[PDB]
Order: sequence, then structure tokens, then C-alpha cells
Amino acid sequence: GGRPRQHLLSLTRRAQKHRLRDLKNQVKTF
DNA sequence: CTGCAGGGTTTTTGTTCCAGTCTGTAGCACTGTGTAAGACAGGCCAGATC
Repeated sequence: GGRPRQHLLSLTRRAQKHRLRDLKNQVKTF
């Protein structure tokens, strides 16, 4: 049914790839 | 109910390469601190003996 995931500031900067996609796109379009 | 097997899942974590851009290091030929006396030999003039 998915997966529990701990908070972001403990993950590597890389770990991120998944989270900002939509914001990178929205700022670009903007 | 349990146990673990072995699949589903999302989500780490990293993967290959080509433009570059920054950053730290090795490459450069090359530098600083050792620093003052005496000992031994030979000559020979002085100077005292006598």
C-alpha cells in the first residue's frame, strides 16, 4: 500500500529527486 | 492464530554522458636555521745568559 518515509532534512540532497518535480515545472512555466 | 516464502508496493540510492563552472592541489625553481674561536708548526728576532 506504499511506504512510510521519514522526514526530508535527514535524507541526502539526492533523495529529493521525487519531491520538487512539480515546483520545478511551475517555477519554469512562471 | 502463527511462521516465512516471495510476490506486490513506493521510495531510497545511485547509475551512464555530454557541456561546462567552481575548488583544491600538485607542478613550478626554490628558500631558512646552522656564523667564532684555538691548535701546531716553523721561522727567527730578541734578549738573557756567560
